[PDB]
Amino acid sequence: SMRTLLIRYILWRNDGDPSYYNDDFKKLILFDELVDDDDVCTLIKNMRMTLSDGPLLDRLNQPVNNVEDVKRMIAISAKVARDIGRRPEIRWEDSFTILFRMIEKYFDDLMTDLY
Amino acid sequence: ASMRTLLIRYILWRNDGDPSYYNDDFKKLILFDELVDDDDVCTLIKNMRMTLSDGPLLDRLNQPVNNVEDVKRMIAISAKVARDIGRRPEIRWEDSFTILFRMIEKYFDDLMTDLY
Repeated sequence: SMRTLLIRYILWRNDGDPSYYNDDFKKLILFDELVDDDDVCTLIKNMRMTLSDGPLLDRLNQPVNNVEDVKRMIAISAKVARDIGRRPEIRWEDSFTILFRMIEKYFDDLMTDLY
Repeated sequence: ASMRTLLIRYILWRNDGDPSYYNDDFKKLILFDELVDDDDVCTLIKNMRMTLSDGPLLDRLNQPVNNVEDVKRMIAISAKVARDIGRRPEIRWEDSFTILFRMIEKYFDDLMTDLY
């Protein structure tokens, strides 16, 4: 389940808790190269995020046409999740709804690329 | 501590049973399983009219959520339902967690008091 893997991965990028580290995350961390750290606060402002939002990727109005675009969206989710801080108000369910709507069609292409 | 992150991690682990995703943070949550009989679970699943692409749809159960003890039952139902529906990729966890957190978030403070 790419749903299960990606939820676990983003939540771990958010809290950085080493007791929730998993080897399954290693190939996902490599996608970080697709996003510059210095653009993160720009991506956050473009998604008009409040303190109670996770990544709201649909608000970037960037197309998802292929597996490379999925990797970028995962990378944006990871770095945003990283920089917004370990905060209880974050409505992760809304963030994952948006993410999976945008990328689920390419789950097949993603699993081929990972494995 | 985010009850959202703990509970997502906990239910996903009750769904796949993957021992590399076990965490000690789950021990106190496992004890809530006593609030739900294994024999009732298939009945709760049928009542929620769940398809293969549904996680727990707790709002369909017509059960009351008025205190922290009721939250513990809802978490326990989530766990045993997540357990019995199988490790299937089509499960729309985001919809399931939306319903769960809508139902229980107001009691997060009472929950964290009971856990700690």
